[PDB]
Amino acid sequence: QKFNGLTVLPPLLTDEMIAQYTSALLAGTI
Amino acid sequence: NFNFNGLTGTGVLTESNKKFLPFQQFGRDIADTTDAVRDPQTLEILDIT
Ligand SMILES: *[C@@H]1O[C@H](CO)[C@@H](O[C@@H]2O[C@H](CO)[C@@H](O)[C@H](O)[C@H]2NC(C)=O)[C@H](O)[C@H]1NC(C)=O
Repeated sequence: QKFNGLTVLPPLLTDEMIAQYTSALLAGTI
Repeated sequence: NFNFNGLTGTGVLTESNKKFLPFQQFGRDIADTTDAVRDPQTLEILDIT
């Protein structure tokens, strides 16, 4: 969205779903 | 392809809530690029994107 060609591509794994992965990682070991 | 007193460049023009000083003409961001220009006839605050 920047002026001079510089674009930032959002990550494939969004902050919400990676939180789900974390909760999964906690859930198994707890 | 706006040209506000010699500034050739491309970008959308929309009214912005910014308020310049009476002498101030141009708006710049942290990256030192134009993002706010004042109309030289009907003095107003416009956003460049
Ligand atoms: C530059 O000239 C224009 C000529 O239009 C001025 O625009 C007028 O501004 C007054 C301000 O009250 C309005 O009442 C008029 O209706 C405007 N004109 C038209 C045709 O609508 C403008 O103010 C001038 N600016 C400077 C800095 O001199």
